[PDB]
Amino acid sequence: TIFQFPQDFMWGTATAAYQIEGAYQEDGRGLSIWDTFAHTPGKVFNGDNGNVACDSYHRYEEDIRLMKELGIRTYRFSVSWPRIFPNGDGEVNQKGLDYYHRVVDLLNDNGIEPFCTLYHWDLPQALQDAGGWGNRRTIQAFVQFAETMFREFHGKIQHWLTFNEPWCIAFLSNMLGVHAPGLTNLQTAIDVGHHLLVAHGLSVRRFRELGTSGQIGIAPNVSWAVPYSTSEEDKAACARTISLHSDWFLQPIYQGSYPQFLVDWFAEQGATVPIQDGDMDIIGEPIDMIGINYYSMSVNRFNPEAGFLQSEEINMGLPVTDIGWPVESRGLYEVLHYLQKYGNIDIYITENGACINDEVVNGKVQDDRRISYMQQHLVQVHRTIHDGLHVKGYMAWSLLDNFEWAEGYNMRFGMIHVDFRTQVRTPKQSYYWYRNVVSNNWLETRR
Amino acid sequence: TIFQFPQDFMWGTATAAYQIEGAYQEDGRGLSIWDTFAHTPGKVFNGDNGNVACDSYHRYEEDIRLMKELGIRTYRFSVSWPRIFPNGDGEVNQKGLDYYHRVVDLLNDNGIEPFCTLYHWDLPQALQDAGGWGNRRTIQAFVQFAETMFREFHGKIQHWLTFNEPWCIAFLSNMLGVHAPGLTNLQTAIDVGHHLLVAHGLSVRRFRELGTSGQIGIAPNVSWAVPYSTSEEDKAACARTISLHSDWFLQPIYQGSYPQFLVDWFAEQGATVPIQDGDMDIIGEPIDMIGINYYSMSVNRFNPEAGFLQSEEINMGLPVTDIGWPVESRGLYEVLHYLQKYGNIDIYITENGACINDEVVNGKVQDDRRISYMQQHLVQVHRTIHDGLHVKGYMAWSLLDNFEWAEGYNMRFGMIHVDFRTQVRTPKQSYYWYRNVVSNNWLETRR
Amino acid sequence: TIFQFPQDFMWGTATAAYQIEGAYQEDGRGLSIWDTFAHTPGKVFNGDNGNVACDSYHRYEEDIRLMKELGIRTYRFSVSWPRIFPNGDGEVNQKGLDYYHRVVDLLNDNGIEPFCTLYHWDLPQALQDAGGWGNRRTIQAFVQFAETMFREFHGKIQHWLTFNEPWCIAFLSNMLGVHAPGLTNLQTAIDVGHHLLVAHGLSVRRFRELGTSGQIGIAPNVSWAVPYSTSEEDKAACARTISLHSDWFLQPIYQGSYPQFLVDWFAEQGATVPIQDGDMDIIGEPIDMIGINYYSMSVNRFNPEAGFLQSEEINMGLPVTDIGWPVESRGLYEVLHYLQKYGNIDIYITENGACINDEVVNGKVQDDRRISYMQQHLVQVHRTIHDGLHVKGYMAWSLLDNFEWAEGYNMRFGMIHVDFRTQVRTPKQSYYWYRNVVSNNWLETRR
Amino acid sequence: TIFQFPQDFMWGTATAAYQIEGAYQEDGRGLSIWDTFAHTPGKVFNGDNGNVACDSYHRYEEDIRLMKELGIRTYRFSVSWPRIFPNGDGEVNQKGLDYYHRVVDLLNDNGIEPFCTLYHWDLPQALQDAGGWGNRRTIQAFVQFAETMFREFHGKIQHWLTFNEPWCIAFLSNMLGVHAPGLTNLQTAIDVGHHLLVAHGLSVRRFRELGTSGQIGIAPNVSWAVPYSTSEEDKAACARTISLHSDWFLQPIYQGSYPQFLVDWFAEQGATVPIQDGDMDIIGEPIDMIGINYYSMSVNRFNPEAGFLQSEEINMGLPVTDIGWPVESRGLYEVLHYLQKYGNIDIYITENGACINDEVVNGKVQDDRRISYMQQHLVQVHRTIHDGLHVKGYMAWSLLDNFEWAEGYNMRFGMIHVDFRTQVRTPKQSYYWYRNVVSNNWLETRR
Ligand SMILES: O=[N+]([O-])c1ccc(O[C@@H]2O[C@H](CO)[C@@H](O)[C@H](O)[C@H]2F)c([N+](=O)[O-])c1
Ligand SMILES: O=[N+]([O-])c1ccc(O[C@@H]2O[C@H](CO)[C@@H](O)[C@H](O)[C@H]2F)c([N+](=O)[O-])c1
Ligand SMILES: O=[N+]([O-])c1ccc(O[C@@H]2O[C@H](CO)[C@@H](O)[C@H](O)[C@H]2F)c([N+](=O)[O-])c1
Ligand SMILES: O=[N+]([O-])c1ccc(O[C@@H]2O[C@H](CO)[C@@H](O)[C@H](O)[C@H]2F)c([N+](=O)[O-])c1
Ligand SMILES: *[C@H]1O[C@H](CO)[C@@H](O)[C@H](O)[C@H]1F
Ligand SMILES: *[C@H]1O[C@H](CO)[C@@H](O)[C@H](O)[C@H]1F
Ligand SMILES: *[C@H]1O[C@H](CO)[C@@H](O)[C@H](O)[C@H]1F
Ligand SMILES: *[C@H]1O[C@H](CO)[C@@H](O)[C@H](O)[C@H]1F
Repeated sequence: TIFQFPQDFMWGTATAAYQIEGAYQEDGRGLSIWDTFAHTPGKVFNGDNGNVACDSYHRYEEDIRLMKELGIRTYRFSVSWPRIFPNGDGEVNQKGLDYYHRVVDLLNDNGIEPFCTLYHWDLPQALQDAGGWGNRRTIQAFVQFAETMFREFHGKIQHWLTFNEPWCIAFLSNMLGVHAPGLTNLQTAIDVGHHLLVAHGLSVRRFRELGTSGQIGIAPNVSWAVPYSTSEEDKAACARTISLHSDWFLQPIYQGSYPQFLVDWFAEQGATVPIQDGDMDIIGEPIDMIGINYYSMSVNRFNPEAGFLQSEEINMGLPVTDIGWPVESRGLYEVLHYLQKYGNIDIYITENGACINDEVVNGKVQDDRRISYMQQHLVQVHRTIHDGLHVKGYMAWSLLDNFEWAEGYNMRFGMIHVDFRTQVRTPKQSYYWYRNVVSNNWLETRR
Repeated sequence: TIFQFPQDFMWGTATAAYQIEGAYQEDGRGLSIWDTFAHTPGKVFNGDNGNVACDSYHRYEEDIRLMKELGIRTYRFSVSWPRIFPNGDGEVNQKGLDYYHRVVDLLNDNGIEPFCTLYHWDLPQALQDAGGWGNRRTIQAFVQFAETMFREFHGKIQHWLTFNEPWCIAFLSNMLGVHAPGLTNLQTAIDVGHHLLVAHGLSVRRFRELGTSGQIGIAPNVSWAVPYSTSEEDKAACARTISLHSDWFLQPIYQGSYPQFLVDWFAEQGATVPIQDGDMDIIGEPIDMIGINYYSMSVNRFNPEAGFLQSEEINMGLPVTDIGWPVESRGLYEVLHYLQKYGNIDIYITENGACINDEVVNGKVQDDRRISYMQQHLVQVHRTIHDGLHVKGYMAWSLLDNFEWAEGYNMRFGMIHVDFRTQVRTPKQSYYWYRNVVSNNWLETRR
Repeated sequence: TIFQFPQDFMWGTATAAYQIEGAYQEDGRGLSIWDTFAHTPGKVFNGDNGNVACDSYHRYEEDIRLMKELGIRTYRFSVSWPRIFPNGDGEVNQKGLDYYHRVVDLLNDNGIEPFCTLYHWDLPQALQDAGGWGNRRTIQAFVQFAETMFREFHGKIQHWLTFNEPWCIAFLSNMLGVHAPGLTNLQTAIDVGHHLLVAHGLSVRRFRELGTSGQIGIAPNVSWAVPYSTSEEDKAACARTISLHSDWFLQPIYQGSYPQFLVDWFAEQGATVPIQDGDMDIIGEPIDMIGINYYSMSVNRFNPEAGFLQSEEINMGLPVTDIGWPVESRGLYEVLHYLQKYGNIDIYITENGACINDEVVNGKVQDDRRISYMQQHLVQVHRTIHDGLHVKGYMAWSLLDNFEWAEGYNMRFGMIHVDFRTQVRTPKQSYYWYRNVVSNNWLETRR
Repeated sequence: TIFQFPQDFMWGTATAAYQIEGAYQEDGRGLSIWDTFAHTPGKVFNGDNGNVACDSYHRYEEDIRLMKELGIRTYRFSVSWPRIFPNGDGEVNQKGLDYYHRVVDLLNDNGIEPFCTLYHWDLPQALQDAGGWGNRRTIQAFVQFAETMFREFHGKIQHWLTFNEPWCIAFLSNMLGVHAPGLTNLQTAIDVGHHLLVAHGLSVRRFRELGTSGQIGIAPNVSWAVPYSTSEEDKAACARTISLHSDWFLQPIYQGSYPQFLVDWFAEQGATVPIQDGDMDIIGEPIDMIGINYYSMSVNRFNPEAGFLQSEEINMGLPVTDIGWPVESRGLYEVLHYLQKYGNIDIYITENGACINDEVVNGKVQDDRRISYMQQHLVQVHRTIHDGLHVKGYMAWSLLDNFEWAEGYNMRFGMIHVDFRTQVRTPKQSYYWYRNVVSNNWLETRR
């Protein structure tokens, strides 16, 4: 079947600073909570870390030349906060700013629109030392960071995102302890989530006050769970799973309150949202779009022993990618329609991709399963657009094989293979497949 | 995840006469419409036919020994009508009856319950010569065939099905011309469908009058289509696709009328159901269960040019089996719940399986994709039972690689590989996987 | 180096009933706790069980022909208690006795000395229903079982063992829950251990009173741990690890008391040995030899969080077999010298072998790592004999690939490969290597 | 298990001049006894020699760039005596000095601490012509060589070793004839050993008098033998084996006498140590640390026919590296504790590695057995540190595949593969494994 995309559909790829850049000590870069985390034995597989990574601090010109031949129109990347403010400090590091000017000017030179993520998880350790996100002073620190970027790159960047995946920053990181700073305390995860939201609202307010160029949003990762039974309990468990990812952050922003179930759920667990006067108004600051990050879908049932959400995922026997995630693309269609409760808002898919670990064989990377994955999910994108939803663009995750957080370098998401021994880039078969789709601006599924 | 099945859950496998038996001219067997069809150039791939097939006319003792070591409780097979009545004639062939007594006694000897399909597509050619199913005299001919079987095998067979897949017999065979007798006429397909239904009702009536042992039903193949858009037209197109397979046959049987939309749809195309006084009452004869035959699911949209149902299937990019069908097991869960409109009736899954063409390599058939397929679909079966639906059993399609109708021998569905050059059986890896599940009476999905 | 063994050194192989026999419901066999355990979802990998196994209930004549061409002098096997007393009942099953007469007469016919293990873990479920080993009535039940065997096979069997691996029966099974009946209660594991010992003493007493032919002992599995540090705590942790396997059972038998440290350790955990008047005298019944079961060695340190013995094993980086055990044969030499605290007693190595999962390739099983393993351990055997220790024989574990308890059939220990789909035996390369050693009665290590 | 190393633990790699440098005739280099030896038919396998080798005389900048990306803190190398004094002559060769200034300045430029071995076996042939090490005039010649180096490289080198492996220089070379100059005379081996020791003491005395920068020691290779029996004779044989490597050189240095047993043993063989007045005082000159060179461990027994030490090694069946040595890392732990008889002295492991002959395949060297070897031995290092022993650093043997003395180029020890046809370096998989360990400063053993 032929799937023709809109003329002005925005095709891109996405990375994050700590996952690709390397040069973790170079040019006065301070340490982030992820440096600290990855430098701690037992936290990241094999003790991998983002010292070096893809060395994109030095190799960005090649990366941009490769993405320019991909025929892509955006590039989503994030800013290393501790390159700009090494202690989250108000003491600016000009060399850090100079790096992003080099990147952004190259992008703009190549007709590729920067899509800037300000926060992709690298809180300066200095700020974490004071309580980092659980401390409201970090709010003010973020707003200065954001403001500095808005002022420096005014007119060079037209698409901004405050935070990438608040659910991970808050709950995966501070309740489940899986990501830096690796805490396991409900109240702290709720505190972090709330303060992210206030810092987000204040940054969007500053954006507006400054008259900064472009449009600004936030990029939640988005859950989809479907009940095993037709029971009310299984239905409830899926609602909790879905809502904590998206609604818990999106209902404040759009509708001015946290999801009351969940507030009630967490209250049963003795945790309350630290809401201060004025906070909810700040958080409801109008935004221009959202980014949605999507990989997977699950079938869940109520289980009292299944974690703090008491929602158990059933292994339905589906095939899985090389990191263990089932592929079921309908979940993207379902959650995009779900999110229309907030209106027909502008949505960019700011992360979608698969861990497929194929290496270079006879000079190429025959990653047919990544093509298959992307094909399936791009059909759903077309499908939602054709239902009239304002889905504006799609960013493949990831340009490059990179540091996959707690999995280290073992789990490859790139459309370009990186040999971490040599730093040699080898575009995979999915890169050429994707080059054709973005260039043609249509997709064909064939037998 | 562990999926524990009911204590009295009925595990089996399924074949059909013309697909396995061979000996097509032996012991006075008359020709069927499928002999004729497969003997016609251009109808079946490579000119394959069911002369010989798996030679199960001669090798049934081995087949039963193999299925007995599978640990199975039923075996679904069909009766070759032209072995019993070579001209559909009232002139019985005792040698034909003797074959099925040999099979049935062996099954019963082995503690394996016969599950008898009377009609699995092999209408005597003699009857087709007079109009075959479009001629009401074929109704009377079928009822005598059914009656003969009820009388002969009374007390040896406790599970009966009148017809396997009426949609195929009627629409695939007489509208789309794909299966014998290969006609392309809407009115004839509707005539055939109606007369099958009357012949079904009359046979169930005779069953009851005779006091034959056991329970009797009918085994539709079951469609599931889900709309591409949220549009009313796409929704309509899926409704037509779903209903022609199941409702068109099941609404007469259960509720006493054909689906009125569809009646109206076909009337626009100038075809009317040849309903005679008393017909609908006959068809509404109470039955004890149904068999459901399921493989696949589709995403459809309205398309004026997409065949007589104007319903186009979208290639969504899903992986497909070796015959080209996508695997999406949720469709089984969905259609089973759909069918509850007729009440919580007893349902056996009387056909589910995958075309996976792996051959013997180092003495085994490493058909991991067939295991994967079956795993997925057995989860859904468990899922519906746990929703309280009366799903009573599951028959894997197929015991043996066999004659796959218009595809010939090219398309292998068996859990046991058959080398058609030698007739050597080699149980595939899925056979041993299935032996464990049926024996344990639980399934585990693992990473 | 050449290693010449004593003229009268006893070479053999070893199996256990539930691991090889199959026919779990045949001839009135009752269910054991391992039938129950393996039939419980989640207990054994893949839901494997010992229904069928190697089908040695039917195929014992082939097995004996194969072991007879191995040139072996003993065969260690165990008696399925529930074949003899299906409810542990006093109601004898003659068909069960007849099986072991068939096996034993064949062995004796072939000049192969039976080495009979009475208890290799298959307690009748009927007895477990009353508390099984935690209930002193099971003591009396075992003594009748033992007595029945002594009386029936008097003069046909000259080597007897009461219990195989008391540590597993007691602590692995009732404290760690890993083996049937899968309990996790210190007091119950101590109760079980104590009652095994009383049942052992009473059986040896009956043996003597009856004048039964031959010699009788018990076959502990034997731990060896060596401390990571030179610290007193690490030394203590290794002492606990070593002593619970051997001394906890051997000090009662030889010296008339339980190891006082350990008694004190378990008392801190609120568990006491249920010692009744007369018990310790019973347990100290003189025995003729012991069997030692050995696989592996560990380097341990004190760790408060490392289980009920607070003894942590360090992964020292050694290569491991396919079940994950490091090979360090010196541990056999060390523990044999350790056990001289009980005097220079007669010791048979009644189990030593490796899980090496090589399959049949070009008609053979090239299990070089199993040869390597056995070579290393047979050097140590020679080494202890040459130090003057009365090590009398060696039984390779196992004749056949078999049901490896909680690992199921996945973990192969056999010197003969069994295809569980066909039951075809294929002697591995280690079988022919071993045939040469036992026949020559010397070993050569070569570069 | 995680094994965290001390913050200031010194990671390195090690080479020797004649094994890597090549340019054997360049820049006025005189011939050494190893040039002569390797140029003699029958002495070195295949007639390989150290003309050319790794050509590190020319390629040192690449080697240093590679070791700098390894993240290493030291580099142990040796000085070619005949580059500096071609006839061992007092006539200095400035071009020879200039080479080591180029190397050392590059190392220092790269933040890599030189660890200088003065004598790694390349005695000028001119000196051997006069009796070479058996002649006391060679003592004086060495002290001038050492003094020249101390004076030239003062302040550029902070770690010095006088002699690498005195046991090899003396006994392997002059008793067993295996290494240059290939003599077989006990008295000459004892003479050589004694004179090495005097030359060592005098050089350390000069070091002190000059006020040279850094610390100075000597680097014995270290034997470990464990007795086959518990017999006094086997115990004696192991004591001789252990002591001739270490104690025979270390007891003079630390305690002021040769091991009296051994003195007595050699006296029975008619050889006496040529001790002159003042000699033992000279040899007892205080040193700052020792280097320990370790590969392997053995199980030995007394055998009258087993060489001049009458100590036979038993092939215990252990797997071996590609040069034929068994790997048993506990020997490192054992001998380090053994050496505490001299006090808790500072010990660097100045050579540990494995001959693993894997070549480049698909662009990499998959030397998993070298990683396994190093893993095992680094656990023991951690283990001794944690026992409180002052083990200060670890140098992998070897940076590069090189000339392995009598084995020639056939036996590869490198962490970087060298194609001797092209001189192309290819870092092996162990190089990247090691880069991670040294950089993280911890090791993890995993299943
Ligand atoms: O420059 N400033 O003085 C300043 C102060 C507080 C600022 O922000 C304030 O920071 C507090 C924590 O210190 C938070 O509790 C308040 O919610 C936030 F409005 C900002 N800002 O966000 O733009 C700026
Ligand atoms: O034996 N008979 O005389 C006889 C006749 C008509 C019979 O059946 C009749 O057959 C007609 C066609 O010939 C159909 O039109 C009728 O619907 C059917 F009742 C049956 N029967 O179905 O049992 C039996
Ligand atoms: O036949 N009998 O009457 C009989 C009774 C108790 C017997 O044994 C007794 O059994 C008791 C449990 O019922 C245990 O508490 C005693 O320790 C045991 F001596 C035996 N026996 O072991 O030979 C035989
Ligand atoms: O420069 N010198 O005149 C000189 C002489 C002898 C020297 O050393 C002497 O050499 C003798 C052999 O010629 C040895 O027998 C003596 O043991 C050694 F002290 C040294 N030195 O070692 O520094 C220097
Ligand atoms: C979205 O998911 C990918 C894959 O897990 C991560 O690598 C990104 O950092 C995250 F934003
Ligand atoms: C159900 O489907 C299978 C596969 O197409 C056919 O072979 C059977 O005959 C049909 F009843
Ligand atoms: C000794 O160990 C082996 C291997 O785990 C088991 O299979 C035997 O049953 C046990 F007695
Ligand atoms: C230590 O051993 C290695 C391997 O045999 C040699 O190559 C070195 O030169 C020696 F110092």
